[PDB]
Amino acid sequence: NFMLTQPHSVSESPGKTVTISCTGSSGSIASNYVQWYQQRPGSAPTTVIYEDNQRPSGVPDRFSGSIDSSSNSASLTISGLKTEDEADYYCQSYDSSNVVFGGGTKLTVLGQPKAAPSVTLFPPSSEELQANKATLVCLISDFYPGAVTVAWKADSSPVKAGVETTTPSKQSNNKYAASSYLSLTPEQWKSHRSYSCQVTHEGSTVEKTVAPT
Amino acid sequence: NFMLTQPHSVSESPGKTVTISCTGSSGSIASNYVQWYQQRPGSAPTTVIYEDNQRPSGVPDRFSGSIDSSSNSASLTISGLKTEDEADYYCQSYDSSNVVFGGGTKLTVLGQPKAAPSVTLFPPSSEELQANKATLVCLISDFYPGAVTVAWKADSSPVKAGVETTTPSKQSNNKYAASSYLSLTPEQWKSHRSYSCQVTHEGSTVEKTVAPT
Amino acid sequence: TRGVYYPDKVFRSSVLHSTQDLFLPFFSNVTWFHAIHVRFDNPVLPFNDGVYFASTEKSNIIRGWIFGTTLDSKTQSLLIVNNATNVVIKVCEFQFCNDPFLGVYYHKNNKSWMESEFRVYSSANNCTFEYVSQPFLMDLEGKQGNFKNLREFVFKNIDGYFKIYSKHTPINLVRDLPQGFSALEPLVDLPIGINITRFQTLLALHRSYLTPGDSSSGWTAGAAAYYVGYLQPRTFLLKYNENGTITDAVDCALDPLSETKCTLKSFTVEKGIYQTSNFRVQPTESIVRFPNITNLCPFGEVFNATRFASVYAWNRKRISNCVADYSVLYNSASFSTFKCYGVSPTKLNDLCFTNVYADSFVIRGDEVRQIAPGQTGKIADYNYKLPDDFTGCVIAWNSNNLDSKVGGNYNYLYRLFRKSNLKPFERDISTEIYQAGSTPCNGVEGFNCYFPLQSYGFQPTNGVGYQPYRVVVLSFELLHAPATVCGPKKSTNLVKNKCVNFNFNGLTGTGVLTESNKKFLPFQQFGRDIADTTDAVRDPQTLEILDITPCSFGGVSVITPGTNTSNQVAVLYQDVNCWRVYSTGSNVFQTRAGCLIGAEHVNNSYECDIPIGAGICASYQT
Amino acid sequence: QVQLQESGPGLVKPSETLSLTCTVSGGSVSSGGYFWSWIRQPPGKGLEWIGCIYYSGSTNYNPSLKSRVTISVDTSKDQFSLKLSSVTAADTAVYYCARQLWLRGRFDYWGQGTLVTVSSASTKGPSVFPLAPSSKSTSGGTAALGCLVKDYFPEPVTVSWNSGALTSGVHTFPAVLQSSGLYSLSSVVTVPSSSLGTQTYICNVNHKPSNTKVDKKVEPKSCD
Ligand SMILES: *[C@@H]1O[C@H](CO)[C@@H](O)[C@H](O)[C@H]1NC(C)=O
Repeated sequence: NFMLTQPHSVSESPGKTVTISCTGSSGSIASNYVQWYQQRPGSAPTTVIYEDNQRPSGVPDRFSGSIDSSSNSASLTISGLKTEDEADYYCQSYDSSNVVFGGGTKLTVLGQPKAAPSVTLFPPSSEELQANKATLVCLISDFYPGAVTVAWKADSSPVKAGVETTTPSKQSNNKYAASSYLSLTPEQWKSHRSYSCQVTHEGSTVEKTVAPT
Repeated sequence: NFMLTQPHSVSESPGKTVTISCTGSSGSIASNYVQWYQQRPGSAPTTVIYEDNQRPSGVPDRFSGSIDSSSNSASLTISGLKTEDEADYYCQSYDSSNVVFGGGTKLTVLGQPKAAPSVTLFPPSSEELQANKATLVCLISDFYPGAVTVAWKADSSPVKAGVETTTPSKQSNNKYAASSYLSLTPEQWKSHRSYSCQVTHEGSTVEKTVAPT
Repeated sequence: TRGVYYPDKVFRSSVLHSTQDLFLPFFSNVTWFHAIHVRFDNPVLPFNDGVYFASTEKSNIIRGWIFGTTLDSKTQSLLIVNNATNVVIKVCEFQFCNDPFLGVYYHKNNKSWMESEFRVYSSANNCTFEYVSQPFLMDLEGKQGNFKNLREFVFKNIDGYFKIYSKHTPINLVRDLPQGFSALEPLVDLPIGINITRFQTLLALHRSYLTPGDSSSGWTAGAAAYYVGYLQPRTFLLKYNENGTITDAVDCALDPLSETKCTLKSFTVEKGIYQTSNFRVQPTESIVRFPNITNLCPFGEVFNATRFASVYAWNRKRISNCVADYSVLYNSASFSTFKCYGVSPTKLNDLCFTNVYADSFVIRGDEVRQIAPGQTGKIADYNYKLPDDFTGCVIAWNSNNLDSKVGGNYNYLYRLFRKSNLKPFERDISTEIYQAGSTPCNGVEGFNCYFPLQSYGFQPTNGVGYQPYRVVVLSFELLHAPATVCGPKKSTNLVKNKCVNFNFNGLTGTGVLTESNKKFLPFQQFGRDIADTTDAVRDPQTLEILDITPCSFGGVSVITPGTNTSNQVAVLYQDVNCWRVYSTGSNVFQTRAGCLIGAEHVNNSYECDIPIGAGICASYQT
Repeated sequence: QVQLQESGPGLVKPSETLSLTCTVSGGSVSSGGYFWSWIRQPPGKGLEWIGCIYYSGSTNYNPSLKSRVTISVDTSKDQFSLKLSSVTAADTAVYYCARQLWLRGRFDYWGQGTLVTVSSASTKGPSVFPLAPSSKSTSGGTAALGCLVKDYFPEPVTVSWNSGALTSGVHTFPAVLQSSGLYSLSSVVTVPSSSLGTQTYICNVNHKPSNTKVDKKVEPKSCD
């Protein structure tokens, strides 16, 4: 059995070299070839180093590589890191008429403005009233640290059942976006006097309240 | 996702030294110690080296162990090999709420003269006639090496259907034993004039024949 | 050569293994009991450690025995009666009679024997263990001939486990106990779990028409005899053959001839000079003594502190005046590193230390592997260096629920740069800017001048190699001082003027405990003589000084002229000026090398065959 | 000292419940705070660790075989057992029970290797076939005779000559797979030809799983 072993996650400061090693289990690494791939999230992996020393067109010169057959391990040396280099890395092989891949090394690369956590809310309109559902939406945008402490505060007690939230994701303008939804019955939404979504951000809590009108 | 990798089979000439390496996959090897075991075939494994290099009572001084955190591997060194050292070798370490093991390094070591292939046969006696079975047994004992070819021969044509043979196994007096069985119906056993089991050993074919009497 | 059994269930073949168990001393003066009609002697014998029951049977006389403490329905007692139908073993508070017996009646009209009287116990109130064997039929006949069967039994009562070894050997001797060797094997283990100190034999009573009178006088006693031995704990050698049965045994306390085989670990002794021991008493009990400060050690707070100090300034806490229960330390199943150099974690419950030091800091995954004694890096060289002879070990575990917040926890600072290698067990707190070139760096932070302390990036979504791991370093010190911190082991009572092996504050030895008038300074704990052996014991439970008297102190030379050649040996005492000798003997001769017994002296001068010393020679003549 | 002896059937049906009971004698399960564990190993492959237990109810299991093992400690009987559910065809292995002196320490004392095989076929009784010697069965001044064991499954039979009185020249051949599922072996002995019709050689074949003990005599072949 031939399996390739690499570290799960290797991170380093930008501007300095980093070494990623891919080690075979039983068979030798000098036999056949190893191919390096860089997989950006949400996209197909692209070839970076092929035939253990060669780079395809469209790949920068920083991606160097060497083979240590005595240590039974491969290598992929990256110098002068960048934000675009933050992606998963894989090593290929061919033994016993079988292509064998690796676990995947996750390389994370190591001034951001403090944006005000704008809060937006939307009461359930009349469209869902005849559909026997009611959904309250909390909208959080333009925040540098992750605004995940979301509390659905009603007129009497905070609401926890039927509460779902979204993990922060990167925005276009170097920021983060998140959302929270509260699924309720139309009788429950109409019975309570008001609904407010309290989101705690860096200590401060910006709360927007809505009422059934 | 921690596993231990060792070579599947390492052999060496007697009188010299041999090094067996056990390498961890993801975690370090400098933590949670290591244990070495030797499993004689057909018996429970016994501890040989525990801790870094500690040895239990009843283990010879030749078994030396060492660790290497930089190479992420554990090494067991045997010097002055012997016949009794031919067994499977294992490396054992501890992880979070689980104990890990290895694939098992099979150590092979290494006089024996030629032996005359004595051949014995036994026709089906009267006990199996009423049981509607008939078995012809070929005996091959005291032969060297353990590689013989059994060719059952009837009065007309050689017999291949219903032919089963035993792989050679070590005898008490430093030799090998084997057997071959031919399951037949009582009707076809009495119809044929005679049955002979031809076994070719070191080129020579010693044949003994039996008849239904 | 009798009473030898298998003390362990481990199979041994062609290997002589020394055993220390309850064994029958060789040529012991065992008590003899006779029961001839012509003497129904049924006494109560003490049960010190073990009784070897030797008895020969020809008419099925002896049936069983009564085991207990008081045998008056006040303590738990064990009943063993072998009737003519089944075997009854019960553990109840039986009210045994003064003279228990089993009555068997004989009929003149028909030649048959049938037990009729069952007078053993009055009543039983509470029963714990009951054993009933399969039914069987015994003829129970009387024989006018000599003895035919011999029954040997070994009784042992250790930690509540009753192990009985039996063996049937046919003999034809009339009255004397047969010689030779026999091997005894276990057949059943009885978990009675009671204390037995007294026992009485239970025989069978026969009645017929030839014994007129009442019930108390109209009876006859069968021809039987039995012997009661004692199991003194002595070291022995047992010869385990290829069949697993002991064919012969070697004593080590009967004679100097026996002890010569004991030291050489062989059944054949050739000619030479051997030094086994002086007059030696085998140990019987065992004692352990530890300080009795039954207080839990505070390392449960160090492993669960609300916050941990940084790397360049690691907090160290002294642990003392408590018992260190390590069973909650190496069995937590939540840590990540327990490579303990030097001592072993299994021996941490036995060893005693002067003081325990527990360092603590927080380190990343990549640097938790370089806190071994001999290693290098940016942590072992600049931040925390262990000595090459370090005792104890580090303990690390994942800290993600604590010490991991979003945005990075930059509270900790490790020493990235330092002027020189760090000494072992040295803490460096210095914030002076390190320079590299020849440019002055008087407090500036320009080029070639960096802050020696570098912060750490600890994020909840960081890599596993950069996750913050809470590291606590236990260090043990062994100094010439009383051990205020010990394992959770307890301490038994203290015995005096008896050859008893001892366990004093982690020091284990065999000797005789005697009072010492020497004044001992409080700084020291153990006293060593010129011979570099243990002489003084602090005994922290009572804090009194005891002198360790060796069980064997003199020099004994055994002049053995072979084993098959002759069975007569001579004992030479080097420290005796001819008493503390094995035996007085005869032909006592005093030489320049010491006192020699068991050998004759002549005025002639022959060739030196077996040298003795200082020109003295001895030989085996007619 | 202390030793571990395993028990339990070696024949398990696939997708069923496995019950193995390791009994410890000569010691105490609760006393000492020792960790009792189970270790298995496929034939010709590496050792696999199943699970570990304490003297209390705390249990640790391997992540690969989780939600399938339930080990318990019976202090009254001084034994610890194992319960495997949904047994697959790859579970055929030698199972071991081993005491641990320390949680992450050596498995210092091991039990004897018991064979557990996963097969749908039930245990069948062996057929002991005597092998009658004749003139054609002798090669020189010595004669050969034996007993043939055929149509048995799955654990090899303990074959002894004259209740173990004859050991010299006895060659117990290892069993092999038959044409259809079953197994068969043989155990013969070389004897002088002058003791053919004078000394009666009786083979003793005992089958542990089928509880069958067949005593068969061997006689010289008679022409009919
Ligand atoms: C620390 O606290 C946890 C939870 O209360 C406990 O399980 C653990 O035993 C404690 N550590 C020590 C050393 O007692």
